[PDB]
This record gives sequence, structure tokens and C-alpha cells, in this order.
Amino acid sequence: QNPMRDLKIEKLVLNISVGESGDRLTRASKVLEQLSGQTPVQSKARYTVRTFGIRRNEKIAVHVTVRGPKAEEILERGLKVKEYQLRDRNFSATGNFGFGIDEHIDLGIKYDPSIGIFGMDFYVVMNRPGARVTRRKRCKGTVGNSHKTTKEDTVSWFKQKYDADVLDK
Amino acid sequence: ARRPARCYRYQKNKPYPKSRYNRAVPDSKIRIYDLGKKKATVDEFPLCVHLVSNELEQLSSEALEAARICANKYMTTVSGRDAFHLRVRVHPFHVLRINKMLQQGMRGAWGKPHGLAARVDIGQIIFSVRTKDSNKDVVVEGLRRARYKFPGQQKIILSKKWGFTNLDRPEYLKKREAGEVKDDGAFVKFLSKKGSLENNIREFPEYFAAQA
Amino acid sequence: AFQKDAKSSAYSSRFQTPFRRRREGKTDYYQRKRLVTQHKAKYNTPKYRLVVRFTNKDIICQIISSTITGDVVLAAAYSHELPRYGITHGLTNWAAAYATGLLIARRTLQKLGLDETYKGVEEVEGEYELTEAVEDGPRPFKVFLDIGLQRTTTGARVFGALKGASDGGLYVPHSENRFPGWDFETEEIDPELLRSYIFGGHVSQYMEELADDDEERFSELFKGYLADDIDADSLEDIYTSAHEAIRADPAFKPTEKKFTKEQYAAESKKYRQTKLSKEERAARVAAKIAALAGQQ
Amino acid sequence: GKSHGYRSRTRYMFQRDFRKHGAVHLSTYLKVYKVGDIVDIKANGSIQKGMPHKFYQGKTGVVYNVTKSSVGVIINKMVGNRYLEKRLNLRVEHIKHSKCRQEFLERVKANAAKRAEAKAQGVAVQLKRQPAQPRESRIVSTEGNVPQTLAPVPYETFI
Amino acid sequence: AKSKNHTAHNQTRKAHRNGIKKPKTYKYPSLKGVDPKFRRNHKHALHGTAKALAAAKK
RNA sequence: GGUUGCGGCCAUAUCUACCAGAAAGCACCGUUUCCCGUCCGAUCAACUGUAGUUAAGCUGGUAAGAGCCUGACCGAGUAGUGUAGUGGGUGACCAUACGCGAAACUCAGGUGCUGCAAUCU
RNA sequence: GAGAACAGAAAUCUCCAGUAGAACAAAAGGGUAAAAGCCCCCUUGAUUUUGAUUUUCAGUGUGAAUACAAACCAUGAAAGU
RNA sequence: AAGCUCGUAUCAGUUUUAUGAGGUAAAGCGAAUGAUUAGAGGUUCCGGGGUCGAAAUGACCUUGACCUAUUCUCAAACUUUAAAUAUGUAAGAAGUCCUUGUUACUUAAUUGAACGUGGACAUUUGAAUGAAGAGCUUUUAGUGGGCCAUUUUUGGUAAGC
Ligand SMILES: CN[C@@H]1[C@@H](O)[C@@H](O[C@@H]2[C@@H](O)[C@H](O[C@H]3O[C@H](CN)CC[C@H]3N)[C@@H](N)C[C@H]2N)OC[C@]1(C)O
Ligand SMILES: CN[C@@H]1[C@@H](O)[C@@H](O[C@@H]2[C@@H](O)[C@H](O[C@H]3O[C@H](CN)CC[C@H]3N)[C@@H](N)C[C@H]2N)OC[C@]1(C)O
Ligand SMILES: CN[C@@H]1[C@@H](O)[C@@H](O[C@@H]2[C@@H](O)[C@H](O[C@H]3O[C@H](CN)CC[C@H]3N)[C@@H](N)C[C@H]2N)OC[C@]1(C)O
Ligand SMILES: [Mg+2]
Ligand SMILES: [Mg+2]
Ligand SMILES: [Mg+2]
Ligand SMILES: [Mg+2]
Ligand SMILES: [Mg+2]
Ligand SMILES: [Mg+2]
Ligand SMILES: [Mg+2]
Ligand SMILES: [Mg+2]
Ligand SMILES: [Mg+2]
Ligand SMILES: [Mg+2]
Ligand SMILES: [Mg+2]
Ligand SMILES: [Mg+2]
Ligand SMILES: [Mg+2]
Ligand SMILES: [Mg+2]
Ligand SMILES: [Mg+2]
Ligand SMILES: [Mg+2]
Ligand SMILES: [Mg+2]
Ligand SMILES: [Mg+2]
Ligand SMILES: [Mg+2]
Ligand SMILES: [Mg+2]
Ligand SMILES: [Mg+2]
Ligand SMILES: [Mg+2]
Ligand SMILES: [Mg+2]
Ligand SMILES: [Mg+2]
Ligand SMILES: [Mg+2]
Ligand SMILES: [Mg+2]
Ligand SMILES: [Mg+2]
Ligand SMILES: [Mg+2]
Ligand SMILES: [Mg+2]
Ligand SMILES: [Mg+2]
Ligand SMILES: [Mg+2]
Ligand SMILES: [Mg+2]
Ligand SMILES: [Mg+2]
Ligand SMILES: [Mg+2]
Ligand SMILES: [Mg+2]
Ligand SMILES: [Mg+2]
Ligand SMILES: [Mg+2]
Ligand SMILES: [Mg+2]
Ligand SMILES: [Mg+2]
Ligand SMILES: [Mg+2]
Ligand SMILES: [Mg+2]
Ligand SMILES: [Mg+2]
Ligand SMILES: [Mg+2]
Ligand SMILES: [Mg+2]
Ligand SMILES: [Mg+2]
Ligand SMILES: [Mg+2]
Ligand SMILES: [Mg+2]
Ligand SMILES: [Mg+2]
Ligand SMILES: [Mg+2]
Ligand SMILES: [Mg+2]
Ligand SMILES: [Mg+2]
Ligand SMILES: [Mg+2]
Ligand SMILES: [Mg+2]
Ligand SMILES: [Mg+2]
Ligand SMILES: [Mg+2]
Ligand SMILES: [Mg+2]
Ligand SMILES: [Mg+2]
Repeated sequence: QNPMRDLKIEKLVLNISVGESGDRLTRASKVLEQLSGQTPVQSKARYTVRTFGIRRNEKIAVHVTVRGPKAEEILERGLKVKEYQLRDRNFSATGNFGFGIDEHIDLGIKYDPSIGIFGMDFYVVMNRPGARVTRRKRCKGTVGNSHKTTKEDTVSWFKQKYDADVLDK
Repeated sequence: ARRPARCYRYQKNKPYPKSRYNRAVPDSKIRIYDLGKKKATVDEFPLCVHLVSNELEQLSSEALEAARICANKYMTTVSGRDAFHLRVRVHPFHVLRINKMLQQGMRGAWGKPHGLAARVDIGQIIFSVRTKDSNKDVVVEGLRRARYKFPGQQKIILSKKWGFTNLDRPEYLKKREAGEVKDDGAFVKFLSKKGSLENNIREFPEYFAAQA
Repeated sequence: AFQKDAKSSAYSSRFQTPFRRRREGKTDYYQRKRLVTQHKAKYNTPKYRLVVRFTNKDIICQIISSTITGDVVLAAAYSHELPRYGITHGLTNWAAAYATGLLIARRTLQKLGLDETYKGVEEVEGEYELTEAVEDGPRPFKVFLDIGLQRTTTGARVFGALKGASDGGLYVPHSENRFPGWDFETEEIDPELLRSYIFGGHVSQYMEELADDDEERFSELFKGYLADDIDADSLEDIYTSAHEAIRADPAFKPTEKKFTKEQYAAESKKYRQTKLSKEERAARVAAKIAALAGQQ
Repeated sequence: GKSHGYRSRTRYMFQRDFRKHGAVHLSTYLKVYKVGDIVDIKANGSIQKGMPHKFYQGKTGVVYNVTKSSVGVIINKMVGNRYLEKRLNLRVEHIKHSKCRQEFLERVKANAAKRAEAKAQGVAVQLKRQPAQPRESRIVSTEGNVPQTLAPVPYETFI
Repeated sequence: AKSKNHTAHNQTRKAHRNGIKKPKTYKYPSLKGVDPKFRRNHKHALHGTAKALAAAKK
């Protein structure tokens, strides 16, 4: 049947990819600090593209992964700004999805000119329960087909709760 | 600017091809190994006549070209440029070297690549040709003509088989009018009696009658 | 799986499968080697490992040696034996680890003959020591802690099995710094925190801080300590007497059975599918070949 | 220049095996060797410590010593017109007990049991090994087996 | 100059005159190389059993 | 017989797709006070065996499946090769004599066996 | 490969597949997957004393390595290395 | 050359029996790496063109790239497999087995490990053939330009190279 297959939201990952380091970076990760409440993590540039103004290991972007009800909060608060409208793209065929928004302020952050404005990549990862088989140390293993998170199967969960829209075909 | 074909005729030295340690080698004078109507379906041309090497020797690319050209140039202008299919059955991957130039200290003779040649066996096929049995004599004399471009003895033999397939005419006509042979390009594919029964039947729906 | 997935003939053909017990993720061989293998000058002297394995809420302590024919078990004491010693709940806990590692310590020491010798620390104040050398008499039984795949974390509960197996009198070399009460910030152990843990004083201190600040949860968990009414402060003396029971009778009463292998054989053989004959296979196939042909 | 290094020329010889790579199974370490055990040497490339020289690869020897990870193996190496004894220090991963011995033991022990049973039965023991003897007389029956007449076959092509 | 660089020619001929002599086995090989721990004790395990065959012989 | 913990050999055990799985054991699962670890109690630590489920992990079965393994009236006594001749041939090369003898391939059978200890309608 | 604002073939974020198709100063060849690779933490065994061995070989020297003994140490819960 | 100690005790440019190692020949490329002829069939946030257009995350023809299942040809520095010839060790008295001393090494443990005392078994005492025996030491000559045949084989068009 379907007793122990839910669709939980595993984690939500906010991502601010900003093409430089230094001050403007710390202001972009000060943003994510007050949204998540957790202290967030920074990403070094893989190589030097020189037309993106990035050097190898220059600490370009920032992100944070959030789990539990703190996600559904920020998912909804971000799903607001999308007018509860997503696309058929935005959904991986592995059962997860994500969107993006300019103006982090468009969810209740005030403005605070000493900080500034940044757009965010929102990414929401889904799995059913029992997916720690693929995570735990001992006896790791991949979860069978019936229980896997698919695309057609997550959209059917995404319209059901939240009432929102898939929209493109 | 080429050394006479005598010097490189015999198979004396180890096969030494273009390689990560060669790199320096010229372009083969033969390029195009299939001629005539080369999409022609397996049943279109039954007849096959090979050119067979009777020696253990070396054919140069530039000979392979000149015989290819020669034979085809005839075979088309008698029975027509769609009448047959000419498959050069050997490739020249062996790099020939030349040491270009009393004296003194100190000689070293390793060659820079002078050309390429196909190492052939005794009874190894140079040319294969398929046409309809109607066109036999034209093909044969066409191979008999390219013969003169090759050093040393070679022979032409009517194939026991059906075109370029691996089946004899009767054994092929067996699997053909039984449901077992399906067209692919110029060649064919065959019904496996092992593997997934599902797409075994997706392919060869002609089969699964068990009749003509 | 997927379409652009689905490994080829090649990939399979050339694949090299690991060991079964690495494929099942149960055995880290790079460690197993370095544990089991014996000094070649000590010949057939067996190397004896103490295997400590937590299931979900049960504990295993096995003293094992090794053969090319497979490993051999000296003796084992599981936590789920702990009721006969008067522990009916929290058998997955640090103080049960200690309890189980001390049962396994005496049990083996019992069956060997070193039982009256090498009694370990009987007072169990939780001070840091390892069982010493009897002068003019056999050396203690030396057994090595096999942690399995357990992450080694200071205060983790595999090292409860340790402390109890050491305090049982077995020789199990080890250091302190993985014992709860080891200060990160200094070289110090505070064995008072370790004695509390040995007796469950971190679990008993939980019930108290629970009973008055949440009774909804306290319904849920400790529910057995209600229905049997063993309250928070009563815990330390549950264990304190459990050791008494332990060193009293280690002897391993086996289960009473109730039925037999033949019975368990038949009742289980009910449920397994027997393999098809090739004749049976030639049937279904020839049956499918009749089916799908002839306009399906 | 010419090159001869310690592993010079060991390319395929010390090559691991097919599908047999990766850390070695435990019974290799579980074996016991005492002095005077007759061992085969084959180097296992994945274990670089205590590894034999390419020469001794395939050479059988007698262990003269037992240390922590290693058996000392004593092997007689011909140099010039004589043999020289050489003492190899080999890690267990390259050493293998040799079966050349066992069949001779499984014979000796057989001869004692053959002998005692024979003698206490009586004389007539035959315990030396005779090599393969000529065939004894026989009559092959024609019955339902009638000689099949074959002939050499003509020339054909089928290319 | 330019004179021949190397050969093994004839060299087995000379080798076989006096003939590739077999290694010459003994009982009681020397302990050379044997571990010092084993040997040091084994000294007393031998010195020890020599006294025991003196007293016992009386 | 089933399952677990420790294994040996390391695919007849791995791969894909399905179906079935009583009992027990596993498991997934609940919690965050305590030792402890993370950006994130996801992993790791800890407490509860309580609140739930065989959904998945696990085990079995299915398939002219892939792979793997085994055999041989397969390829084939073929290729290669030790030995011989004042054999053949302008040669290239080839037969013959006394021996050894493959490979991919073709067909067929098969799809983990088992050591210790515990436990189980 | 399927995904995510500016973001483009290349920035950062995610899941799936992945027997090594990578990495290990350099030549090449071997070897390695809960590693031998990547990150981290702790360190100085790149230390002490004298012998045995293996390669090259005359069985000399040199270079290089291997396995012990006697110390003093490092790391780790520990076997160990 | 000198002998020296011994005398069927060992001895062997050989076979056989048992058991090792090897990666050449061959083979293979609808197996890995690499090279290579030809078609056939799939595919797209999408390589270039063209056509309908006021734009397609348009629709079509096109040509590329890709992907699948096939096809001709290949390797000294490629390979799953893998010969022949050659090559290691064994075929007993220094053997096999029983009892149980020594020890400072080793084990939880007289447990081991090594060396033994004492004890049972010697007609074929443990394959074939051969042996003008076997073992052993000192001392010194000439030599240290080589060349040839068949087979394997490198450079060279080749050479009485
Ligand atoms: C049997 N082998 C033959 C061998 O017999 C020989 O043939 C000669 C051929 O060379 C002679 O002819 C040639 O040589 C003559 C000098 N001897 C001068 C004339 C010229 N045609 C013929 N007159 C006789 C054949 N049997 O040379 C050719 C060959 C194939 O090698
Ligand atoms: C040297 N030329 C070729 C040589 O390359 C090889 O050719 C094979 C040929 O025997 C195979 O053919 C064979 O193998 C099939 C696959 N198992 C099945 C049966 C048969 N068709 C072809 N599949 C591939 C060619 N390269 O063997 C044949 C040949 C003529 O000697
Ligand atoms: C009888 N032993 C085997 C016999 O079982 C059979 O072996 C094949 C084996 O050659 C195939 O595999 C072989 O060929 C592949 C290339 N086509 C590469 C891998 C190689 N082991 C295996 N996949 C199936 C066995 N039955 O054919 C070869 C053999 C040696 O005769
Ligand atoms: Mg995995
Ligand atoms: Mg030749
Ligand atoms: Mg040749
Ligand atoms: Mg040459
Ligand atoms: Mg050849
Ligand atoms: Mg012409
Ligand atoms: Mg000059
Ligand atoms: Mg010159
Ligand atoms: Mg000609
Ligand atoms: Mg002629
Ligand atoms: Mg580890
Ligand atoms: Mg410490
Ligand atoms: Mg060189
Ligand atoms: Mg090998
Ligand atoms: Mg390899
Ligand atoms: Mg591996
Ligand atoms: Mg390894
Ligand atoms: Mg080293
Ligand atoms: Mg006999
Ligand atoms: Mg000269
Ligand atoms: Mg000279
Ligand atoms: Mg020179
Ligand atoms: Mg149940
Ligand atoms: Mg949880
Ligand atoms: Mg945990
Ligand atoms: Mg199910
Ligand atoms: Mg299964
Ligand atoms: Mg199959
Ligand atoms: Mg076999
Ligand atoms: Mg046979
Ligand atoms: Mg056979
Ligand atoms: Mg031949
Ligand atoms: Mg021959
Ligand atoms: Mg001859
Ligand atoms: Mg003749
Ligand atoms: Mg013949
Ligand atoms: Mg023959
Ligand atoms: Mg199977
Ligand atoms: Mg993975
Ligand atoms: Mg590899
Ligand atoms: Mg890995
Ligand atoms: Mg792995
Ligand atoms: Mg030294
Ligand atoms: Mg040296
Ligand atoms: Mg022989
Ligand atoms: Mg070859
Ligand atoms: Mg092959
Ligand atoms: Mg290939
Ligand atoms: Mg080769
Ligand atoms: Mg042999
Ligand atoms: Mg004899
Ligand atoms: Mg003599
Ligand atoms: Mg002299
Ligand atoms: Mg002189
Ligand atoms: Mg001189
Ligand atoms: Mg001269
Ligand atoms: Mg001449």
C-alpha cells in the first residue's frame, strides 16, 4: 500500500552565489544567518575563470542546509514570493525541486541598507522515510524502486499540499 | 621519391604502426575501402568473389589504391556503378621506414617513416566483391585486372557463401524464408535463440508463425 | 534504474566484486587484518578479540578467535540475558553495556579457570585502571576490543562494554580518553561522572529533570519504570546489585527451547519458494511463445 | 643508457592478477610457517614491503627463520659454475606452502599402512613406484561395434 | 677499434667442465641470521638440557 | 529451516526488472536531558523500546535477461611449437617424419557453498 | 544525466549513476577505494647502537632496499603501524 | 701438476612421477586501452545551416556531432584467455611415528616454539637409466682481437654489412 512512504522534505538549501569575496560576501552570509538562524557555510571557487572575476579558492558563494519544520516555514515563505507558481522544470527527475528569487527582502527581512539585497537559490530535497539506509555507516545500501523519489510522484505531492501550480506542460 | 616496391615487399620486420611512439607517419594512399552500391541489401547481391593472397608479403597502400581504383573503374564502366559492391578487405597499418642521406663517428640508422603497407597472409582476402550471379564474369575480370597492381601471386575464388554474410546460399535461404533474418543497412541481423524473449519478439515479428 | 544508466556487457564482465562482508558493509578488512593476525613467532597462539555489537536495542559481546575455516567463539554474553540478573529495561544503554561486558568477562574467566584468580575491581568506584599481573601465577586473559564499524567517540557506549570487561578481570588494553568524563580541555578524567554513568546516573538524572518538567513525555518513555514502579533514584542500586548477581552466577543458562530444530525447520520451510526446474522453465517459455504470437 | 633497477622487467610479472586486485584475504595471514617448511615464492605486487626480488619469483625454498611479519627463506642460486645459498627475508603475503611435499607424505604414510597391514598379514609388500608399463593383451569385441571405414577427403574451399 | 660487445657463447661449455656442483647439504645448518631473541633463549634451553643429561647419567 | 552477531572462500555470491516474504531477529522508526558531532541530531553521539511499519534495507522466487561459473562427440587434433632429412620452391614460403598442443568462439549444465555462537512457530 | 535568481559552454547549490574511466612532486610501469586517493587532528622513527640479508657482484666496494635484536619515541580506544 | 680423505658413499648438460613459477607464439578487438571501413536505427534547455513566419523551452527539411544494436581491418612498447621448448622444489635413516626432559624465548594456560633422552618400524628403505667411483685442497700456465652454420632475432633497400 503506502503506510511508511510519506513525502518528507529532507532539507532545504538556500544558496547565494556571489561572484566575489570579502565584504560583500560576509554581508551575503549575514543574510542567510538570520533566515536560517544557523551559522552558514562558505564555498571556495574551484578554479580561476578570470572573466567571472574568480580565483581558485577565493571564497565565492555561501549557503545553508535547513531541516525539519524550519524548512516548511522558509519553503512556504519563499513559495509565497513565487505566487505559489513553479514550472515543470525546477523539478529533477530524482524527485526534488527548487526555485530562485531576486530580493531576499520579498520575504519579510526588512531592507537594512547596511546589508543590501541578494537573490537566493532555494533548493528543496525530498525523500521518503527509511532513506538513511543510503546514509548510515554500517550496511549502507540503495533503496528499491517502489520507494524511490520520482518526478511525476513529487509533483502529485507538490500540488496536493500547498495548492500551488506546475504550469508549463 | 618513393623506393621501388621491391625493398619493402617481404614481411621482415615486426609490425610497427602509427603509435603514441610513432606519430610522424604519412597518410595512406588508400582511403576509401567500399565502392559501388554499398547500402545494397543482403539479398540484392548473392554472389561474392574474393581476391586471395597466395603469399606472405606486404601490399603497399599505394598499390592498394591503384588496384582499388583500377578494378572499380572497369567494373563500373561495364556493368554500372550501382551493379556491385567492392570491399577492400585489408588495411595498411604497417609503417615503412627509410634511412635518408668513409664518413666517421657515428652512424645511426633508424628510419623515418617512408610509407605504409598492409601485411597479408597466405590465403588472406584483399578484395571482396558482391553482385548478382548475372554479373559474375564482369566482376571476375575486374578482380583479375586489379591483380596486376599487386606484387606476387593472388587468386580469385567464387564464394561458397551468400554475399558478405557468413552463411552458404542454401543455409542462408533457410534462415531467410524462416523468419530469422532481418535487414540492417547493407548487412543483416539474426534471431537469437537466447536472451530476453520480450524484445526478441519485438524484433523479428516475421517469426512466431512457424511456417513460410 | 534509468535509461542512459543500465550498465553494459563490458562493465559487468570486467567488474570486480568486493568481499561479501564488505558488500554487506559489515566488515572493515583493513582493520580486521590488523586485529586478527598473529605474530608469526607465536605460531598458533590465537589472537582473541572482544567483539562488541549493538543491534537496535540489544547488545552483543563475543570473545572470538579466527580460523581459515572461519572464526570461532570462546563465549558470548548478550544484553538480553540481563533480566535473569535483574535488568528488565534500558538494555541498550551505557550502563547495560558495562553490565553486558562484565557478564562476558566473568563468563569466560569462569569457563577458563581464572575465575577465582583475577576478580577485577570489585568495588567499582569507576577509577581508571586495568587488570594487573598476578605475581607467581597465570597472566590475565588478554582480549582485544573489536569496535566493529563504531565511530570512536569519547563517551560512546561501546567503551562501556570495555570498562565492564576490564573491571571483570579480563585484560583488555585501552586508554581513558574515550570514557565519559574525559575533559577535552585538560588531560583529566573525572571518574565521578564515570561512576554515575556505570550505574546509569545519567539516565536516572534524566527521569528527575523529566518528571516535573514534562509528564506527557514521561508517560511515553520510562513507561515500564512506572508499570513496574522503579523510580529515578532507585536505579543506581538496580545495577549495584546486578553486578553482585553477575559475579555470583555468570554461567549462561541457555534458552529452554520450546520446540526443536525439526519443528522450526518444517514451519519455516513452509514459507520459501522452491527453485523451478529447467523443464518447468522450458514450459513457461514455450508457453509464452504460444501466447504472444498469433495476433497475441 | 641501459637500465637495470631492482624491479626492472617485472611489468607483467608483479602484475596483480585479473579481477583479483585489492587488499589480500585474511587466510594468507592466517597460515602458520615454522622452520623447515617448504614454501613457494610468488611476489604479490600490492605489498611492497618484504617483497622478493624478481629472480626468486617462482623459486621454491625452505624457511630457516620465523620473525614477526616474515619467514626467512633459504634458496640455492647458481652463479657461474656453482650453486650459492641465499637467505631471503620474505613477508607472509608472498610465501605459499608448497604441495610438492604433500604427495610424498601422502605416500610415506600410505607405505607404513601398506606395510604394517601387509606384514602382519604376511610378506609380499610392493612399495617402490613402478613407471607406466606397456599395455597388456586384450580382445576388442566386434559385437555391435563394426569397423568404420574412413577415407581421406578431397580439397575444398568454402571461403 | 669497434670490437664485439658481448656474448654468452661457449660459456656453458666452460661451466659444465667441472660441472655445476650441487649445493652440498649438511645436517645441523648454521643459525646465521636466525632471530636474536630465539637464539639467546635457545642457548639456555640447550645449556640447560646438557646439565640435565649430566646429573641424570650418574 | 529462518534470522542475527563474527567469519572463510570472495559474482554459481555482482547487475536490471518484477513478485513473495508467518514467526523471531534485523531494520526503518520516537526523543534531545546527559557524553558527544555537525552549517543541518542528515551522518556521528546519547535516552527510550516506549509511540508506528514491513514501505525500504534484509532474505527468497521469477526472466528463451545481462554478467559470472563449470564442462566438452564444440572450434580442433585446427593455430602455434620441440625434434629430422643433401625434402619441395627462383623466392615468398610449403609439405613430410617422431612428439607436445592452444585461444576467442559453438553447444550444454549451473546462479553462492559453508565455519563458530546465539535465537525462532 | 536531471535540477536552482542574475548565471552565459565554464561560478555556486542538489540529487542520481559512476571498478577507478581520478589522484598519489617527477619518467614509465606496476600498486591502491570504509585507500595508498580527499579533508582533518596529533606528532618527529627523516631518531639511537652495533650486526644479518637482497639487488648489481669477484658474490669486493658504492648506491638502494628487506627482515630481525637492543633503546628511546610518535599515533590510535585498541590491535597495531 | 700435485695430490689428500675415503669408497659404493654419494654422483648426473637424461627420463619419469608429484607440485610450482612464466606471459612469448597463437588468439582477441559484436572484451579493457589504442587504431580503423561501412552502412542502419534512436535522441536534445538545442553545433552550424536553410524554409513558414511578427516571436517560440515553435513546426518542418538539413548537416553535424552524440547513443544503441550490427559491420571490414589492426599492435614491439595493447589484452580476457594462453601454448611448445625452456625453468624452481620434492621422490625417506638428516625418514616416519609414540612416550616425555631442558628454556631466561612464547601463551590465559607446560600452552608453544627449538633442541633432546627413551621407544616401534630396515627382504622393494620407497621411481627410471647410467656411473672408469665419490668427496676435498693447494698451486701455477695460456687466454682475455674471435669467426661460421641451422633456428629465434635487432638496425639496414641491401651487403661476403
Ligand atoms: C623449375 N624452376 C625453373 C627453372 O627450371 C628455370 O627454368 C629454366 C629457364 O630459366 C631457362 O630459360 C632461361 O634461361 C636460359 C639459361 N639457362 C636462357 C633462356 C631463358 N629463357 C629455360 N631454357 C629452361 C628452364 N627450365 O628457371 C625458372 C624456374 C621457375 O626457376
Ligand atoms: C584476421 N581476420 C579475421 C580475424 O580478425 C577474426 O575475425 C573475426 C571473426 O572471426 C568474428 O566472427 C565470428 O565471431 C562471432 C562473435 N563471437 C561469432 C561467430 C563468427 N561470426 C567476427 N565477429 C569479428 C571478426 N574480427 O577471425 C577471422 C579472420 C578472417 O581471421
Ligand atoms: C570450458 N572453459 C571455458 C568455457 O566455459 C567457455 O568460456 C566462456 C568464456 O570464454 C567467456 O568469457 C571470455 O570471453 C570474453 C570475450 N568474449 C572476455 C572474458 C573471457 N573470460 C565467458 N563470458 C563465458 C564462458 N562460458 O569457453 C572458454 C573455455 C576456456 O573453454
Ligand atoms: Mg555505493
Ligand atoms: Mg619472416
Ligand atoms: Mg616469424
Ligand atoms: Mg630488420
Ligand atoms: Mg610471424
Ligand atoms: Mg588502371
Ligand atoms: Mg657521414
Ligand atoms: Mg654515415
Ligand atoms: Mg599479381
Ligand atoms: Mg606463378
Ligand atoms: Mg580504521
Ligand atoms: Mg591520550
Ligand atoms: Mg632500456
Ligand atoms: Mg602473472
Ligand atoms: Mg592490470
Ligand atoms: Mg577493489
Ligand atoms: Mg587495500
Ligand atoms: Mg617503505
Ligand atoms: Mg605403489
Ligand atoms: Mg667488424
Ligand atoms: Mg672483447
Ligand atoms: Mg658499448
Ligand atoms: Mg515481525
Ligand atoms: Mg532520529
Ligand atoms: Mg546514533
Ligand atoms: Mg515487501
Ligand atoms: Mg534479490
Ligand atoms: Mg544467463
Ligand atoms: Mg577448473
Ligand atoms: Mg575432451
Ligand atoms: Mg579437455
Ligand atoms: Mg603450418
Ligand atoms: Mg616446428
Ligand atoms: Mg631442417
Ligand atoms: Mg619426405
Ligand atoms: Mg605433420
Ligand atoms: Mg605434427
Ligand atoms: Mg543470482
Ligand atoms: Mg555511492
Ligand atoms: Mg585499475
Ligand atoms: Mg569508495
Ligand atoms: Mg567501494
Ligand atoms: Mg647492516
Ligand atoms: Mg651492497
Ligand atoms: Mg621435460
Ligand atoms: Mg601477437
Ligand atoms: Mg582471444
Ligand atoms: Mg578493441
Ligand atoms: Mg603482444
Ligand atoms: Mg618440472
Ligand atoms: Mg633412482
Ligand atoms: Mg671424478
Ligand atoms: Mg690459473
Ligand atoms: Mg697470467
Ligand atoms: Mg689474466
Ligand atoms: Mg676480428
Ligand atoms: Mg651467400
